[PDB]
Amino acid sequence: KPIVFSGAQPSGELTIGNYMGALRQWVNMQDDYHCIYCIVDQHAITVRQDAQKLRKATLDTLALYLACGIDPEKSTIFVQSHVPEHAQLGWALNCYTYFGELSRMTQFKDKSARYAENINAGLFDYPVLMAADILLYQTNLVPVGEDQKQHLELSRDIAQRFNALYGEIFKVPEPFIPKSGARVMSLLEPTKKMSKSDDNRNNVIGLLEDPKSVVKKIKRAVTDSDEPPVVRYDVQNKAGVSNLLDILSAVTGQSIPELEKQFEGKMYGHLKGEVADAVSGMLTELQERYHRFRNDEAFLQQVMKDGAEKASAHASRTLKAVYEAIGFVAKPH
Amino acid sequence: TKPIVFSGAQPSGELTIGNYMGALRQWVNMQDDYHCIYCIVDQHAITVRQDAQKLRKATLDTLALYLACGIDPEKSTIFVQSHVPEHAQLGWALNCYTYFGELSRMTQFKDKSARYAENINAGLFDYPVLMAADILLYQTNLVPVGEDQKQHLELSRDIAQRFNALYGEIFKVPEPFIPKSGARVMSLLEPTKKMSKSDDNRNNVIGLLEDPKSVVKKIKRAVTDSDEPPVVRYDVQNKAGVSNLLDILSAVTGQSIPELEKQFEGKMYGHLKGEVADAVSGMLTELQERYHRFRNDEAFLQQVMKDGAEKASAHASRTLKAVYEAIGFVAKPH
Ligand SMILES: Nc1ncnc2c1ncn2[C@@H]1O[C@H](COP(=O)(O)OC(=O)[C@@H](N)Cc2c[nH]c3ccccc23)[C@@H](O)[C@H]1O
Ligand SMILES: O=C(O)[C@H]1Cc2c[nH]c3cccc(c23)S1
Repeated sequence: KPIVFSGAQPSGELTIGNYMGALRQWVNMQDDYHCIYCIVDQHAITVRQDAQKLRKATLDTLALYLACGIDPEKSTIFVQSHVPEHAQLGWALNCYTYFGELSRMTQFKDKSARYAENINAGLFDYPVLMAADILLYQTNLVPVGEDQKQHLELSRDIAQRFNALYGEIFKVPEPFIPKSGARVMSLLEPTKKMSKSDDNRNNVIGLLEDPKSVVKKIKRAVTDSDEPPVVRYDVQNKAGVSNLLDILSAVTGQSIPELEKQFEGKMYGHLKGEVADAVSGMLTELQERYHRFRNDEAFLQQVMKDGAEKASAHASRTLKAVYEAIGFVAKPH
Repeated sequence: TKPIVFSGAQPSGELTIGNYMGALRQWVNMQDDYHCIYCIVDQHAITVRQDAQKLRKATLDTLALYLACGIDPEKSTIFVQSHVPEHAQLGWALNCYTYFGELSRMTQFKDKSARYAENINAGLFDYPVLMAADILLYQTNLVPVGEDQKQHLELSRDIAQRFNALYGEIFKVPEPFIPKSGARVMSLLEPTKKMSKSDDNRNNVIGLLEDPKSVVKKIKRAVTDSDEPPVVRYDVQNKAGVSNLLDILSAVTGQSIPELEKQFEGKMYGHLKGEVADAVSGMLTELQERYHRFRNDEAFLQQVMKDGAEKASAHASRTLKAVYEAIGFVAKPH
């Protein structure tokens, strides 16, 4: 049974796209793979932010993942900084990573533009820590979005390079190739995917938005001039309408041919009304689960404590072999 | 509580008399006056590719060399860097408070880049930040280092002040402790070049574990100025070889530079190199007798490492917990 590792940023404002795409897909596969979810608070601090907000967002992310169906009995979920092995292997893998490999990262060069005032060593060194995150757990599979592909490739390079010197210490991870299938596009830019990182929040529906705000953003979702207004799937002529159908279908399960006949003789106004109802209905159940988890501090502590302990048994095993291989004197027990 | 001293050396190569005069001598001298913590920085060592068996042996060699020099485990915390996870942990956190430019301007990074151009790795680049972590973890007041670590030490003051300015007095701002004499021991055949463990010309280098007979031969061959007449006078700029030899003899006898200048009045360089030779030969001979007694007792080495890591961890965890609270990490449930 393959080991899967995902990093969860304790700062991402997750959208319905995240939830009905990757998250829903992985929630349904917790018994097929040994899934590990790691809230990467050590990665987060490469971008400076309020300390209290980072603490709060670490817990928000924990409760949100739980509300989405991550089951801490089936999967391992934990906070990165709670397992010191991440930093430890992070340092040691620096010594097997070329400076040039890090310099050629587009994530570093792109994030240098956005944060030209904090081009800090953490921003530069992020891929090595990522590499350590993955390799500690003998990970077979990493779901990555497009802008993490090069980071995963470095991880595979580091694993192979390290193995070539010392033996099969790490598993070489593979990208998880199949995509969720749900199509959720930006509400004003329906050629671009709805993204949690959009600075234009009116493109997205965040997982915690209330129904009044959902209607606001859906009602302003772009449509087509087509006279008469016809609810028909056409990603090039009627993308906006096609996006609303795709989102509704992702919410309800109804097929696109079913939805077309559902809205036969209906206007663009009612289609948005049905989308908002379906989306807010979905978000209302997620939200009540979120707040039940989120307000239960003892529960969240127990999850964090149990997850870190599960992660640690694997992480320390790998780090022990790493340190033995590199040549350190073992810590006297 | 006494003010805290922290310093480290790599279990790489063979420690030199430069390592002794720039760092190790002051470490011994400070053990009573301050609370001293001394580290074998094996995680720093691996920034230069090392044979794994040699690295493990070098760690034990270095520890026995500390003990031979007079570092006393009942006065000083002595410990191996990789035995205290908090060094790696604070290293990462402080990465996020260090500017890329501060690391690319590092003289040591550039020098090691040219020398290990086949292994210009991120550890070599990130080196100063882990060093910063090594120091700041212990609320360190003083860092006894040679002159070549000054830039590294100054970055760690910058990092500490930068972090404190955001978060309160989490760290002490450390101060360098760099000796007036012997901060930059020079190469015997090229006294304009610092004496370096990695020198391929071994006639430049006095090894602390090297055969005293070979050391005497190298010191007798040390190059000296062409002053006419020869005069044994301390002048590091114009009389580099002679002054370096005066520093070295000073480090063995404890006589001041002016007492040695008065002692060598009417004496020439041949007599000088002879005295330095006999003095260093005596010191290394006694050093190596203590070295082997410590080094051949691996169970003692193991006990020192365990006691030291445990003493170090108590202090490092206390600092790391405060760092984690300040930057906003959820604390690990206990
Ligand atoms: N020719 C010389 N003359 C005088 N002093 C010299 C000479 N060559 C070396 N030194 C000093 O010896 C110490 C050990 O050298 P390292 O190369 O191990 O030094 C190094 O590699 C450090 N980065 C180890 C370290 C890691 N973390 C620390 C924290 C505090 C202090 C030191 C450290 C050093 O003090 C060095 O300045
Ligand atoms: O930015 C992101 O989402 C990445 C954050 C991250 C840190 N460590 C890992 C390991 C696997 C996958 C990811 C990460 S995804």
